[PDB]
Amino acid sequence: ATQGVFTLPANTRFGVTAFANSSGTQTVNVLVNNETAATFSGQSTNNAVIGTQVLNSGSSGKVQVQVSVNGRPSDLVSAQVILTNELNFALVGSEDGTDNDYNDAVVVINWPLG
Amino acid sequence: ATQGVFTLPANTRFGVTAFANSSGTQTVNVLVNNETAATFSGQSTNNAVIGTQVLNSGSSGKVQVQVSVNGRPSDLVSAQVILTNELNFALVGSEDGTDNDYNDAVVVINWPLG
Amino acid sequence: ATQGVFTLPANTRFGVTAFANSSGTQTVNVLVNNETAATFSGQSTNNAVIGTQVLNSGSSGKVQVQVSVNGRPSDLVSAQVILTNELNFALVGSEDGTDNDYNDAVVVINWPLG
Amino acid sequence: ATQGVFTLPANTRFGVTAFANSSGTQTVNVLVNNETAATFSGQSTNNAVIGTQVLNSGSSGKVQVQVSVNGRPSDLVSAQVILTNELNFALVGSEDGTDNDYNDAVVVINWPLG
Amino acid sequence: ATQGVFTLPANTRFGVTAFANSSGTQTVNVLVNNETAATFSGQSTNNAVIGTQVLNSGSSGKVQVQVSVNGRPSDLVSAQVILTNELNFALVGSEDGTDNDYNDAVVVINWPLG
Amino acid sequence: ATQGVFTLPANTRFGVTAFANSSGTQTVNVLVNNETAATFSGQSTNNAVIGTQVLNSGSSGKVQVQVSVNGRPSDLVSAQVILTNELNFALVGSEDGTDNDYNDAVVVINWPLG
Amino acid sequence: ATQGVFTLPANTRFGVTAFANSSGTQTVNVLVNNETAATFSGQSTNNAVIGTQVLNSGSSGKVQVQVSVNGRPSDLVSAQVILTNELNFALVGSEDGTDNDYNDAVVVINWPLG
Amino acid sequence: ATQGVFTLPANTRFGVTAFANSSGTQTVNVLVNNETAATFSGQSTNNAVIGTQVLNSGSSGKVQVQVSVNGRPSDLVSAQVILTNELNFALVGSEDGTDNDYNDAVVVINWPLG
Amino acid sequence: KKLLKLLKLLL
Amino acid sequence: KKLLKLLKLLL
Amino acid sequence: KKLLKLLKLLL
Amino acid sequence: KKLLKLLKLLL
Amino acid sequence: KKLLKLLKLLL
Amino acid sequence: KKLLKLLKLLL
Amino acid sequence: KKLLKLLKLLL
Amino acid sequence: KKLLKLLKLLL
Ligand SMILES: [Ca+2]
Ligand SMILES: [Ca+2]
Ligand SMILES: [Ca+2]
Ligand SMILES: [Ca+2]
Ligand SMILES: [Ca+2]
Ligand SMILES: [Ca+2]
Ligand SMILES: [Ca+2]
Ligand SMILES: [Ca+2]
Ligand SMILES: [Ca+2]
Ligand SMILES: [Ca+2]
Ligand SMILES: [Ca+2]
Ligand SMILES: [Ca+2]
Ligand SMILES: [Ca+2]
Ligand SMILES: [Ca+2]
Ligand SMILES: [Ca+2]
Ligand SMILES: [Ca+2]
Repeated sequence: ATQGVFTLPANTRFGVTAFANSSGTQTVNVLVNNETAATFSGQSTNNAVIGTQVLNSGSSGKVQVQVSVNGRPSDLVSAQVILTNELNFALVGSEDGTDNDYNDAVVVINWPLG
Repeated sequence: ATQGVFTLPANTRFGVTAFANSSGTQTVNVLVNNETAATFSGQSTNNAVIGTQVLNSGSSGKVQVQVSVNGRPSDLVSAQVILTNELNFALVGSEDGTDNDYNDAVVVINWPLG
Repeated sequence: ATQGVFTLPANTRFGVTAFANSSGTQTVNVLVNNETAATFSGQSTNNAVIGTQVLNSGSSGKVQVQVSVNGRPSDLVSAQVILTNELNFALVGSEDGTDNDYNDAVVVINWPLG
Repeated sequence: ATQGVFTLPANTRFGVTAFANSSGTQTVNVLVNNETAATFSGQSTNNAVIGTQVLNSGSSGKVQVQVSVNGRPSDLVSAQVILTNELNFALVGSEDGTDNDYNDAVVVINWPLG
Repeated sequence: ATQGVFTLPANTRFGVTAFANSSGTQTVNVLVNNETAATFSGQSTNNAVIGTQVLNSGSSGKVQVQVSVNGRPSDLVSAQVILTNELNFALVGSEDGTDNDYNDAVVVINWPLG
Repeated sequence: ATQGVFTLPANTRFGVTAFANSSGTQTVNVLVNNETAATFSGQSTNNAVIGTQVLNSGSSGKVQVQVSVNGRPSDLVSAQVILTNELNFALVGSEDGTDNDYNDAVVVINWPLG
Repeated sequence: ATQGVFTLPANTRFGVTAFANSSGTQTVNVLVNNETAATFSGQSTNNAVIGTQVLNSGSSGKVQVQVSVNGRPSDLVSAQVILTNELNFALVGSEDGTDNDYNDAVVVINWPLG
Repeated sequence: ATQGVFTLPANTRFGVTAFANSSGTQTVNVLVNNETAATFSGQSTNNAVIGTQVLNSGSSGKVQVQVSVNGRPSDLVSAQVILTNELNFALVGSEDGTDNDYNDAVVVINWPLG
Repeated sequence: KKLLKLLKLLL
Repeated sequence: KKLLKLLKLLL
Repeated sequence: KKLLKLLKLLL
Repeated sequence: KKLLKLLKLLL
Repeated sequence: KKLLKLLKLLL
Repeated sequence: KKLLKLLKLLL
Repeated sequence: KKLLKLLKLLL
Repeated sequence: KKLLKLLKLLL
């Protein structure tokens, strides 16, 4: 199944934050309406924040997270969870190798803000 | 029901990251072994990271997140989500007032690391 | 925080299924547009299905689950989870006593159908 | 990533329930310790329960859900969610065709029971 | 050894294509079941296609290529190559003179088609 | 293994001819020295020649055949065969779908010419 | 594409011979009608014959060559060539490493015998 | 056309292996640069290996195979096949009588080695 | 559990 | 409703 | 024949 | 923001 | 870690 | 060779 | 086989 | 090119 794609309410600010846990340098691309809106890159094996940003979901509300290492797409896992019918988390894990810890880049999208 | 309490595997490194979305200064306390293991404090209405750190889950794995604003405890909502039976997110929202956006301090715990 | 309330797309068919795990007879009420749309009652300590049915989410999409035992409201916990940006689960647990297993009535709402 | 595999606490009763939403006849296999422990089969486009059962996770705690339609494996999506650090849901959607509603067989695993 | 004879599956369509690389006019005769099925004639020193056609291998599958220049038979070389146990090439070269480039008429037979 | 790459004698004329056997429009790219030297495009289910051309293998002798359909690379199979130590055929088949007849574009390279 | 699979005439004796050119110990398995009919094992960097054997193609004529080193399947390349429409060679190369010489185990099948 | 002559890369090790399938004793002569480098002799109707050796192609790369039975040269068929532009087979069949099975001595040359 | 059921289990 | 398998069979 | 395309052209 | 509290104090 | 993956293969 | 690939990484 | 050529030599 | 027949006539 497709992973890393989320439909947000339109014209809504959201946070996006990426953590790294891998020897490989992670490149996280955040697309809004199928166009790159942010790119994070960094390397850490200790959960360092390689990027955090506030974006707007725009007219489509379509947000997609992609992860690559050395130009190779990582395998993604994702889900969205809603607490008390209002607080939203869109969650992404990614695997760049063979150990299947799926934490090599971890991306958390949260809304609403403010 | 109790919120903000999570049983992790014991003596395991985990990430904890707190975001702020409120006029009030947020104080996030993370308890391990029922003792304060980290405290984050900050103020943002733009989802700024007020703290991110690697902690150890300790001898029982019990991790508790508390949030307060000017000494008053915030009301918490939480859940844990597991992707591909491996990747763990422990999620906390909190409300310091009356609008019930539950984003005033947002806390994300993730494991495994590395 | 409020629990057991979910915003569905309006006028949309959804499944609702209730399971019982308690000595007490559980009464599950499902409200659509603040009015009772279905009521399930039964007793089981073996997770028996006490009701399953297709309902319609109504003009506002607002769906609320209530649980009571001996006329006393049970304490609720809830969340919504979305898989591959399309498959929705709205999940409720409830506690009628002191052991805090929160399974005394378990309610699962799922959509889309068909 | 692997989907439909869940590690439960050992020697623990759990419920497993399957709903069908497809023209195709759904076959749901539930494996415990890599051996078939239950099989449900049925057809419905209206979320009918094709099976519900109580199983024991056994010494390994490994539970795997498989879904097939006339022998062809369906594509699975899954996640586990934990409420108030105690109430567990292991959720599975499955797609047998091309429309990607992933509801063709919906499987819910819940624990604890009793 | 006999050259330019190939056993195809019976009653099967095949392509036959002839190229010319000689001062002399090439006459390529394609026999099926020992009877002429096609004759190509042309002159080129630039590998021009002097014939390309689809034929049927007939009741025995026996296909034979003969090449002559002004009535004199050319010396032939041939082989059949099968890729991934399914894609067949039957190859013929021919020499009408003394330089032994064996390209004076080059014939490629290929099957299956469609 | 890599397929569709051939080392020709350097600075040598060779013929390249492509046949189509598919519902999809075939695009054949012929690279010499890692730069496109010819592109053929056409559609046939009857082995029509979609391109034939004379090229020079250049200083390196490296010739590569690529096949795509609607921008998607086809799976290639290839080999080279030499008759009487002089007459060379470089052979390519390609599969654009699922039936594995590997004839969807068939490419034959031959040398020497003249 | 599938490699190392050949359709022989039914009920026909054939030879199969394997050569080794690698630091790794090669295990060559020859299947007839999908059942192991011969296994060769040995180590050489000088093209030593690690096995030669006469087999019968049986009623199916299906012969498959597999190669592994320390339990890891090698990548195969293969083709069949027919000389004077009667003498058959089924050829296999295999690569157990990164230099892509594809000679690590070389397997030659020839028929007819006698 | 000349058969059994092959141009190898210079100064390259190659394997040469001969099999016998005839009532007659086969004599295989392998010439490098027009000088005998190996001679095999034997008799088998069961595809026995009558010789296998490693030779060097020398500065000229010219290799020639000749087959005689009771002093009478056999009729030869031959071809060279290259897989993944790297693995080379030079193949010879020979006929010492009238049945034209061309297997009476079968010679396989392969390179590279090592 | 009701006290009667608890007493059945305990006793 | 396996319309792709139906199309394959009919066309 | 690429029936995925025809089918979506369908519906 | 506690603006409601402020307005209640002021008015 | 590329280095570690090959070390595990070797040892 | 087993080890010459490791050596290539280290060197 | 040598039978036929023996027979031709002989007869 | 086949010249010998014609060249023979020349002579
Ligand atoms: Ca990893
Ligand atoms: Ca990792
Ligand atoms: Ca608030
Ligand atoms: Ca807020
Ligand atoms: Ca309870
Ligand atoms: Ca209970
Ligand atoms: Ca579906
Ligand atoms: Ca469906
Ligand atoms: Ca010529
Ligand atoms: Ca010529
Ligand atoms: Ca095809
Ligand atoms: Ca085709
Ligand atoms: Ca190798
Ligand atoms: Ca090797
Ligand atoms: Ca013979
Ligand atoms: Ca013989």
